[PDB]
Amino acid sequence: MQIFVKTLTGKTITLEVEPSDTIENVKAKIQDKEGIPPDQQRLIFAGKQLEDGRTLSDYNIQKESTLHLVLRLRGG
Amino acid sequence: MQIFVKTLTGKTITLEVEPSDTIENVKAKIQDKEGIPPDQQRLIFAGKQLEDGRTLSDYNIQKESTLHLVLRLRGG
Amino acid sequence: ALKRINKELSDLARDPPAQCSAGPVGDDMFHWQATIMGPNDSPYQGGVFFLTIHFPTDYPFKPPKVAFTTRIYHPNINSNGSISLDILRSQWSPALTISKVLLSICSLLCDPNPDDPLVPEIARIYKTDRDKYNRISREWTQKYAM
Amino acid sequence: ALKRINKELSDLARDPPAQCSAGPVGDDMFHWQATIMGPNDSPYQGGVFFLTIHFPTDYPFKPPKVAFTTRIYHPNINSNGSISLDILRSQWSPALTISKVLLSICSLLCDPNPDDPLVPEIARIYKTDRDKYNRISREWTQKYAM
Repeated sequence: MQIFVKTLTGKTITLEVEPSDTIENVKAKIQDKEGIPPDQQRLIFAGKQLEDGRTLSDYNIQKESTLHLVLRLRGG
Repeated sequence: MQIFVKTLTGKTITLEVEPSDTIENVKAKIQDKEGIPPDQQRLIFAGKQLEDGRTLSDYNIQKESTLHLVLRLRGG
Repeated sequence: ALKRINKELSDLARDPPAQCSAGPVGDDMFHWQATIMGPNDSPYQGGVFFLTIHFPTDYPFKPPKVAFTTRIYHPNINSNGSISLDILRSQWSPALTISKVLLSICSLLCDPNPDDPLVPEIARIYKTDRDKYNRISREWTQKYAM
Repeated sequence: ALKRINKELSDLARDPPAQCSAGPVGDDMFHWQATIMGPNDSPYQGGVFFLTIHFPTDYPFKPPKVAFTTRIYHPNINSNGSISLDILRSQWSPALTISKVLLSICSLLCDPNPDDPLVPEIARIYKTDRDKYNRISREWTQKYAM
C-alpha cells in the first residue's frame, strides 16, 4: 500500500506500507528516507496525533492518504 | 483619594481619584494606566456593577476601597 | 444532521485542507477532533493546535461548537479555549462547512481582531506593541504547542 | 530587577565581551538588543547576528528571554529565532549573567547540539554531512548576516 507524508517544508514523502503496519514502523520508514529519528517525529491524521503502538488500520488510514509530519520537541 | 482596582490576573492597580469622580472618569484613569478602553471595562463593588454615570460617592466608595475589574464582552 | 456530517467528512477526504485535519474522535459523528498547524506567516509557526468540534442536533441550521484544547496566546481566544469568530455565531450559514470554519480560524491566527477581543490585555499588546505580542506568542507556541 | 540590570549593564562596561555587545534598545532597561560576531572558528564567520533580550520582572530569579532577530542556519535555532539552550531554561541560575549567556550562545554556534535539536533536518545534516552543513551555513551568513 502507498501513503504520503507531508512535511512542514512542503515536501511530500512517498512510503510503501501495509494496513497492519504500526505507527512505529511507519516512523522507521520515514527515518529510512529522511534520516530523522522517530524521536523527533510526530504524525497527524484525521484530527488525531498518531500513537506509536497502533496500526494504520486502527486509524483507518488507507491508500493515498496523506499524513502530516510535524515536530516533536523534548524541549531542547 | 486613593483606591485600588484588582484585575483577574491578580494585579492591583493604584488610582488617584476624588469622591465626586464618575465611574466613567475612573475607567478613563484605568485606561491611562493599563491601556484598556472603557468599552472592555467592567467594575464591581459591594455586590453591584458600577454604572458609568454615577459617582464614587454614590456607591459610597471611600479611601483604600478595592474595586474589581472584570470583562465586558460585546460578544466577539 | 447525520447525512450532512458524513458528506462533509468525506468532502475533506477528496479535497483535504492544507495544514488542517479533522475527524470523529471515536464512533460519535457529532463529536470531532481537529488539528491546525501554526500558519507559516504567523508567530504560531511550528506549533500544532488541537480543537474540538461538537455538532448540534440541529446542524447545520445551528453552528458547530468549536474550541481550542491546546493553549494559545490570542486576543480572540481565551484561556479556556473559547473562540470569538463571527462565523461561529452571528454569521453562520448552513451553506458553510467545517473546512471553511477551519480556514477561517487559520486566517484568524494570522490576523487577529483586537478591536473586538476575547482577552483585552492581549489585544492591547497586539495593538500598541506588536513585537511583544509576536515574541510572547512564540514563547507559548514552544511552551504549549510543540 | 532594575538594580540587577544596571549592575550587569555596567559590568559589561569594565570587562566587555569580545565579539559581543549589548544594551537597552532605548529607555527601557528590561528590553536589550545584542550583537554577536560570527565566531572565527565557525561557518558563521563574518556575519553579524542581532538578538533581543527581554528581562522578566522577576529577573534574575527567572531567566531572560533571548532570541535571534537575524536569520541563521543552526540545529538549535529555528526560523523564528528561538533558541534551545539549557542555560535559558532548566539550567538557569540567578548567579549567571547576560555576558555568560552571550558566551554560551557563541559556544553554541561553534558546537551545535544536534541530538537535542530545534530543527531536525539541519541537525541531520550536521551529523551525517558536516560539509553540507558548513557549506549551507556559510551561504546563509552572506545571504542574511552581512
